[PDB]
Amino acid sequence: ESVKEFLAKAKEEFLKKWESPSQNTAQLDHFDRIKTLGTGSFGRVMLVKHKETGNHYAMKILDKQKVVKLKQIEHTLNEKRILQAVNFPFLVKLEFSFKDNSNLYMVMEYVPGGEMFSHLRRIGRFSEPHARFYAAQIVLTFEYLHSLDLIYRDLKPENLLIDQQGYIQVTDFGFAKRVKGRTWTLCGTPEYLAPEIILSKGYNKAVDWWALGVLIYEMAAGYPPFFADQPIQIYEKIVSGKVRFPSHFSSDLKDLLRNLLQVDLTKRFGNLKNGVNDIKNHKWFATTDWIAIYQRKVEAPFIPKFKGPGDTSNFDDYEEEEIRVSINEKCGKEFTEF
Ligand SMILES: NC[C@@H](C(=O)N/N=C/c1ccc(O)c(Br)c1)c1cccc(Cl)c1
Repeated sequence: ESVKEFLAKAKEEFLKKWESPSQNTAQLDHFDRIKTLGTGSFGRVMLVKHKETGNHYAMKILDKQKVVKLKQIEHTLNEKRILQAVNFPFLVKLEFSFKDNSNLYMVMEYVPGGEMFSHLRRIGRFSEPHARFYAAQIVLTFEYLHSLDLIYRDLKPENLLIDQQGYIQVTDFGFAKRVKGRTWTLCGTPEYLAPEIILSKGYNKAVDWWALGVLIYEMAAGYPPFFADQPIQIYEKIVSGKVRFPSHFSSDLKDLLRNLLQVDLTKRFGNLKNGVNDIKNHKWFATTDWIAIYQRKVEAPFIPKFKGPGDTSNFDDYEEEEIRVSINEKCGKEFTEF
């Protein structure tokens, strides 16, 4: 009943913000530009510093014209509307949002520890306890999101930041969507796509549980279970129902992975009558204190090294390009609700 009441309150609070989203809560000239932290085909993520408080933030800047051209309008509206409405210990917080003549802006908490992707590639692979610590946080985060009728749709190491306590902060909600029932958009990242996405089916939250299987495999092995030069070759492996496990994987890990990487979505853990409890009660998680993880009381396997809230040493170097704001409004109608 404790979990039920928790999720009931979580949904109440989410829906109130969902129905009345915040808008226009800062402006660009409140911030100093520090560094480019990431890029995409229609925007960039910057480290910025607020000029009055001195606080650092990560500012995602999306070019409205490129969002229109790449048919990402709905996805960008989803992203901001969801982010401003959610609240969970392992989700990055949206602090401000605004738009101008050219761009959309989401100003988020800055996590100086960097992406799990970098740490995993540096270390090689995580031990099972280390992978399990991160996996437990994703399980709880998906329990939360799915209870709000939200599908995340982009789980992968690049989207998981490691905070000062060594815990996960999920970011990059660009494909997240509120869905009752099924949805159809082809989106995600190839190595992490469930078979039903590849096969152009109507799909549901089970795709997130498939992606968790991919993530756990990748964390524990050091490479993803389905890999190839061309996406088509990846997709053939995904739909085949065949995966090879390293000998060092425990029996419990292999068993959990066969049930998450279940090609038949009607038999996949997380999508059965017992829902998330088939995962939480699996033997691989027998040592996990779910409440202690939620309360951030478990000592983390790994604390990223950084010097302070402005340190960027865990992020990569990108060309520093101008961020121009047109003298004239672009695509105003399309982004009215942002
Ligand atoms: N990796 C690529 C990704 C990215 O860099 N996201 N970073 C988010 C972030 C949030 C909060 C933070 O505290 C930190 Br630090 C980083 C991306 C880049 C450009 C456009 C788009 Cl749509 C997505």
